[PDB]
Amino acid sequence: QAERNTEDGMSLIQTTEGFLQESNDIIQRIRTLAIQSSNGIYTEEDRQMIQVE
Amino acid sequence: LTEDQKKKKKEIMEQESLWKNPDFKGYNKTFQELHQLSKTFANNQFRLALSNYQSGVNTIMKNRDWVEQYRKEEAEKKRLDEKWYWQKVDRKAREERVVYREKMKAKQDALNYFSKAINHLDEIKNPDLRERPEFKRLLSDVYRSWIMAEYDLQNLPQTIPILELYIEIDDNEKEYPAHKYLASAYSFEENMIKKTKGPDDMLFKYRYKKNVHLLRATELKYGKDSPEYKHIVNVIN
Amino acid sequence: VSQLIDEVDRIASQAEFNKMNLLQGDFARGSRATSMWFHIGPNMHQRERVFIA
Amino acid sequence: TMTARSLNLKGQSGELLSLSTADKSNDAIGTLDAALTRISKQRANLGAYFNRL
Amino acid sequence: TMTARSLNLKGQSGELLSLSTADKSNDAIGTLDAALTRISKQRANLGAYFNRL
Repeated sequence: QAERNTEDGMSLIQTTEGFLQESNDIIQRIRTLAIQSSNGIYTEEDRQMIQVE
Repeated sequence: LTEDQKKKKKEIMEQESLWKNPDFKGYNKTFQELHQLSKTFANNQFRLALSNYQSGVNTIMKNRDWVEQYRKEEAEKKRLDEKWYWQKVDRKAREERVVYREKMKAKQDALNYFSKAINHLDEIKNPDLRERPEFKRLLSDVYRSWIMAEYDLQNLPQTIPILELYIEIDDNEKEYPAHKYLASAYSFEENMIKKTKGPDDMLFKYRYKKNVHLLRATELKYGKDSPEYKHIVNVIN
Repeated sequence: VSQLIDEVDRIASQAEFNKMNLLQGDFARGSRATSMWFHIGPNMHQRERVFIA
Repeated sequence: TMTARSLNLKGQSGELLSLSTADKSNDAIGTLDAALTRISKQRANLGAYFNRL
Repeated sequence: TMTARSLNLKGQSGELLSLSTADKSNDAIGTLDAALTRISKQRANLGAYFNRL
């Protein structure tokens, strides 16, 4: 049963991790968008469109 | 002059000093008098409220020192690609941006601190304590720095609810700068309606409030039925 | 010549790119100071200078 | 984790319909590295944890 | 969206067989920029929406 407990823990951890892959892929996408936003000739109107995303 | 005009002259100068842009002697004086009051008050939530307010002004004071240092460091750079008029114009404008953007962040941090000072004052529930001269002065000083932090960055519409809360406290309504800033901020809002072709009800609302505080500032500094009072009344009527 | 002079003032006035006016007196500031800041590298402090009038 | 896991910068310089703006572009970029760094390495903790199990 | 999404100008000064005319040409041009701008940005929001899904 202790072995089972160890394994059930693995599933919790993997579930948690999957939500973190989603979350980190999000940051990487935000970073891509942040770089575009940091372009001083990229306009305020266009920056609003990026901020939607 | 009359005894009241001499008294008035003294008071207007003290009020102009009260609203002076912050510096190191005024910072010391302002916090020393605010330190006097919280001492007598002996209230942990007021103690915290003052701690947060002072941290807010410290953000502003640290920024003012940064702004001189930044401009200094830029002035001391040799700029080889700045031989044409447009090149100097660009680099000047970019300097103003970094100063403005950093001042904007310093203002936002300072207002988070002022908001915390107010949130702690909100926790003083006893009406016998809220009516204390100690309580009212700090709440006034928090609002004043909040007004000034926004004013310096041209965020005039935002200054109105804070100026209005300010003048409701312990005879602040008799302060000439408070009415001058209200009148100026209302004037801005009137102009916004005229430029954006907004509704007439708001045009007249803002115009009315400009004229009320214009006339009241005039009355307070020059006196009722003075050549200056009579003039503003005749323009409004 | 007179029309050529006016034509210059008109070129300067209406010469837009991406709805930005690149020649008339909207520099160094208009309603906002937004002008030609370029972000050339992937990180900040990788920028270049453009004005013209 | 939640959006307040990092300096959760909202909006961007210019005219907005919100009451918030991002901070110094260079720090905003640094912030996204901080966000990614803090969360990605936490995944490493779960990764390492899985290996423990 | 519908035709009344922008200032829906029809006809033009002079003799017509309709009972409507366009307004100041310069503003009519500005209006069509508004029309095109408003819809493209709405598409951009949907575009961004697709990426969310």
